[PDB]
Amino acid sequence: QVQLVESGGGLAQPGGSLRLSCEASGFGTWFRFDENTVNWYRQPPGKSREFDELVARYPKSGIVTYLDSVKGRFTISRDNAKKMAFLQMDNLKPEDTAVYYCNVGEFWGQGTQVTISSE
Amino acid sequence: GPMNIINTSILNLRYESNHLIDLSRYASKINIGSKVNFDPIDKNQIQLFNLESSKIEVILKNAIVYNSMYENFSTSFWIRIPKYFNSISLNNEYTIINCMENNSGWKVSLNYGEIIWTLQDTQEIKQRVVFKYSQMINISDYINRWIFVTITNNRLNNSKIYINGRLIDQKPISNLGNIHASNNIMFKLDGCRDTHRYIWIKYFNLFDKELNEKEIKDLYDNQSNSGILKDFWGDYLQYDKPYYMLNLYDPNKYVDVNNVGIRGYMYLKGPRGSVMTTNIYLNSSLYRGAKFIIKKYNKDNIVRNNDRVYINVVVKNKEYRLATNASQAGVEKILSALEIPDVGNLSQVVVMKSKNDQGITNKCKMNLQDNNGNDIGFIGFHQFNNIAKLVASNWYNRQIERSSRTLGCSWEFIPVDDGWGERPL
Repeated sequence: QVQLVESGGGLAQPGGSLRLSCEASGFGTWFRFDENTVNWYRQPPGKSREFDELVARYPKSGIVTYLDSVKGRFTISRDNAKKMAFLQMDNLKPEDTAVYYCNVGEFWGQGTQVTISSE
Repeated sequence: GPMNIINTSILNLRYESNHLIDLSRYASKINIGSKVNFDPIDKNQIQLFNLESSKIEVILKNAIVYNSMYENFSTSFWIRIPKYFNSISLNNEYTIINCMENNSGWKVSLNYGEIIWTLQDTQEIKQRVVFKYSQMINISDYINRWIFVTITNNRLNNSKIYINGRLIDQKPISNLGNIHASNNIMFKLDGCRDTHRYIWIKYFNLFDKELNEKEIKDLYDNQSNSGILKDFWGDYLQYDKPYYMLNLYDPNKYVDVNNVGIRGYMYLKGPRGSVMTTNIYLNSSLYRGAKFIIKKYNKDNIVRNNDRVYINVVVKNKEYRLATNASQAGVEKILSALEIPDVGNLSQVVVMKSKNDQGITNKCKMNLQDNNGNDIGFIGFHQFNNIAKLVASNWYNRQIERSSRTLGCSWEFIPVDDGWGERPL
């Protein structure tokens, strides 16, 4: 009866931008959102989840790390009172096409498709 | 407190009165970059990232800059290394502690499943000593868990690496001539291709002699801080923190509840299941089963040896109380998850244990008692027909004394940690 629900993905053009969002709901009082790390992962097209890439990580320490290919283009953030996480994705490239997942602690969103259409 | 050999060590990097400094007689200067994380619960625990400003530099006093053909020396520290999860880490040796400059000196480096010591003279004669650990393993003693590293160097014979107070490997260094190390020591991930890689490190020391095995074992015991309970990763066990349970006697099961209330019971359910990334890791899933939460019966949230406690259990997003009716003939007392307001006169107070009165350590963590300090028994399990029900039993208490071996009452508390990520099952 707990869930991570993702939104904000879909289709975009190269050079364009999207913002993914993720919301943690239903969690009992034992669950402290502020104590949990928020991650965004993505699954490369044509590969299984074993090929998942860690796109961005925002731990409680606040020291953020990014996948090399998205440095300077993507920005991760979090809202502890709203129990939300965000992935701002700028200057998109065809190779950014993937299913993206929000991960908070040991909990996961279902995945959101992002598709970047070339010219 | 700290051992004499620590108090007289030539570099003794510790957190003191709100800063990380050298406690040695030499008081070497420490420069700390802007992206170094100090664990708020235990500020001696230092996290270093794959970022340029995540570094600590020691400016060695001239008197202890290594320049010799004969002087023996050693280093000790604890390290916690997150599980490798990207194929980019497979064949990627990266330095983490650097005292190698202009082709001579020493360094500690890491690679996939490896801790490496490198020593080199001014003629560039080199020796390497390595500790290897696997990521293809059900339950690892090493992956993402605090381990104690000790490296000793005897200029007339061998360099040795120890892990957790025990000798792993050794290699001859007697062919090495003059070793002239760096004027500085840089703690920094250097040449790591995994942009998310980090390490935790604590209690770094340098010694101007070859530590013997007794000294190393003593350092290990002392720095283990055995009066404080630990979680699976080796951090301090805490109150009000969700832990997944792992029974060391039967690791291939997780804790579940058939039904809540005194008519239901806690049991180990299997199989636990695995997590895998081909060619990178294959392990038991750790984040499984009903979470235990440790509840106060000191204001710092750290769980200490002999602390009396209640155990809460999370079932279907709700907290319940571990309890039992101990008034029956059977020595094994089946544990149930009760509605907290409805526990009544049932037995529920648990004494947390890390070691006994003589200082001997044991993995049996939970000794259930009545309300007047009388033993009911350590919490473990017992097979009833086909069902491994959670149980409190004084048989355990009698076994703890005679032998040091793993028992049904041996548990690990596993909190969710950045160095061990699992895809959802």
